[PDB]
Amino acid sequence: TSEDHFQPFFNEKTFGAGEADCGLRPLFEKKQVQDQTEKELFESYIEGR
Amino acid sequence: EGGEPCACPHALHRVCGSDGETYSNPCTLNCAKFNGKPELVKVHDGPCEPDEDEDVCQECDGDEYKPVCGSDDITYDNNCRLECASISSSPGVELKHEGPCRT
Amino acid sequence: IVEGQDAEVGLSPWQVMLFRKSPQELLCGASLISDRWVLTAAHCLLYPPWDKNFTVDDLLVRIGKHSRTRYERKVEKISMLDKIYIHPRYNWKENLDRDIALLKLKRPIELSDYIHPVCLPDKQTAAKLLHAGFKGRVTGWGNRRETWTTSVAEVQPSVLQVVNLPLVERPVCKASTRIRITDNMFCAGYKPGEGKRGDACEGDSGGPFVMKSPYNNRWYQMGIVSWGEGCDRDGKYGFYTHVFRLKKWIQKVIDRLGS
Repeated sequence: TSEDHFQPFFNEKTFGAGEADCGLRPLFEKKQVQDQTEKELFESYIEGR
Repeated sequence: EGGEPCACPHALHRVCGSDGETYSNPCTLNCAKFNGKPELVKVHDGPCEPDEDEDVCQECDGDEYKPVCGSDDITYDNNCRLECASISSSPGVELKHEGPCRT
Repeated sequence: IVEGQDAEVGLSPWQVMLFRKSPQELLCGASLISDRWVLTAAHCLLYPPWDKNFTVDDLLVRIGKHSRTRYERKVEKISMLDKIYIHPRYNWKENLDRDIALLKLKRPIELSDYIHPVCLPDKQTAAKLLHAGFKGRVTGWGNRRETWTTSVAEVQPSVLQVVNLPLVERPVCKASTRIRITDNMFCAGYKPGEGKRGDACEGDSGGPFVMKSPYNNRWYQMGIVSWGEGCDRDGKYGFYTHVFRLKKWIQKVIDRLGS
């Protein structure tokens, strides 16, 4: 289902419910909270190269 | 050496080494052989000593008696008891019908 | 998972656990892509060298877990499998090339604060995230140390574990091993003398190697913990199934008339 902005790739009928609202954790992303070591990743998006 | 007899999948498939020790899977059991223990052989799948068979269902305690019959014909105290049986007592069992098993 | 720290509650809503029926043991880990589809590493189900070819009647799935042993009633959902789909060219005899498999839950599960699917990466997403030096996440209930009871205390985690590890340049991955690396697999880890450590270990197979797109703030699964040479060894790296390359095949399976 094309939600407010996502790009679903599989057919909801054969795939099932998910994709549209995927990768957005209910306990974190949804509540704008970060996890303890999360930032480590965002920090490598530079010094990595 | 040269990185080959120890490269292995990271899957669990415990076996009991002849040296009385448990090995993560038959691959590591072999790698050990190729690093000093040529005499090493397997004996039986499963860890040498059984695991600490604990209280997995520990959270169903105090549940009101409300029996339901599982697909295994075992009348369980309540749903929770049943659900938990599926990962321990009766691997994969499931609710046949509410109330005692009809016998 | 070697050299990591306990996970938080709700950190990996897609972190599926593959549990063997008899004996009641841990097999590997997996990921959730939809309410009914689950993704793993083929070698968890089919590995001839171990006289192993499991069918649906040989295993159960467990989602929404934290403690790897207690039946967490309040959140844990147990499932039966309807179909198993192993990749047709899974090279188990030489180097586990195309070490992948799809699983269809016999009955769609309910999402919640503890159950959510990971997004599969698209071409554009594969472009910008997969770069040597960039970090991804591995989580699992597998061994914490190498040789079963190796040095400090027990080697099994009580709760889920996590480590953040760096993608490595292909030449370094190829140089580190004497096995035929392929284009369907990347490696990750910290170089020796780089200070940090951490790696996957026996029990993590199938676990998600995730990355967080800054573009949309979502979590994507680039790989699948596959194989390696020992856990957390110096000069060696962990090898993961390059998921994006095989995406064409998942699409085929799921959309070639599932239901």
